[PDB]
Amino acid sequence: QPPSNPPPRPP
Amino acid sequence: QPPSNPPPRPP
Amino acid sequence: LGSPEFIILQTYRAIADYEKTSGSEMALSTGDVVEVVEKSESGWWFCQMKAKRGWIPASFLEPLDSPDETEDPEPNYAGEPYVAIKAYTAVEGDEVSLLEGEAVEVIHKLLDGWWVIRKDDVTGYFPSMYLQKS
Amino acid sequence: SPEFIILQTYRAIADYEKTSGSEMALSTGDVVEVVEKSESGWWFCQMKAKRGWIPASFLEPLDSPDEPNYAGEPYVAIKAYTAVEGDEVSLLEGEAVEVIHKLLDGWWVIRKDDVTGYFPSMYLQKS
Repeated sequence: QPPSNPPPRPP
Repeated sequence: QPPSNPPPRPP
Repeated sequence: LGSPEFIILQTYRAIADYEKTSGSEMALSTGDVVEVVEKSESGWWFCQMKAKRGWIPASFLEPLDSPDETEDPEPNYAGEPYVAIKAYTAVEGDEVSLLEGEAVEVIHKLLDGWWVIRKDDVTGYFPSMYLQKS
Repeated sequence: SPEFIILQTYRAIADYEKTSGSEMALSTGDVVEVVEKSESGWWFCQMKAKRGWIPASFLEPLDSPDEPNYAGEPYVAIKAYTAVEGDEVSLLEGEAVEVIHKLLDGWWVIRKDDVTGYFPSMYLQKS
């Protein structure tokens, strides 16, 4: 299971 | 095949 | 397709910094944790850094060789129905604010988890993890 | 882990700082192996193996900091070596010695006549 928050927007 | 020189002395 | 194999290796910790003097050697920093592949009576050990691992943002990566070829699926401008399962307040000017339970049209499932959606006359980015297929 | 896996390799294009324990930090240029891709936008990766030869003496067990030999084993130098440190021994090729301690860090304790000290094991051979 991945983290429970969305990834950051692209750099 | 290890390097062709001795390792350094222990720190 | 490959077959994964775990080789149980002895582990050790670096007690001082080591700088490579030849190509087949490896640099060390005090405290580094390494796995031992082979020991030599010469006093040289063939090792590998214990690798770090974990979840990372896909968007922070590019293919090794074909970095200009996009891997994203194609947009679907007709839209596919999804519903917000968690409310989200737009942070960036190009994001969409939704309330829990609001239905939207997904038009681009970007690999990075920030999908392009349509809600009536508004179009923008929204976290794929907060959406569920209808 | 899984029966089969096709491992794909990618390159980091920006620095990433972990915000939780299950994540991984990235530095631009890092080469990673992708284990699992989630539609959430998170990919589970491992840093590509970094390996090479290192000195055993620069290492210690993960836990902890850790006898006289009056009858040494006969060896002969196969290559000349000039002592660098004050506790090392200078030898020419062909010179026989008594090996006191066959230490694993590549620097053995030897004796020849009235001199004793450290000498590279890689330059000695059983006599």
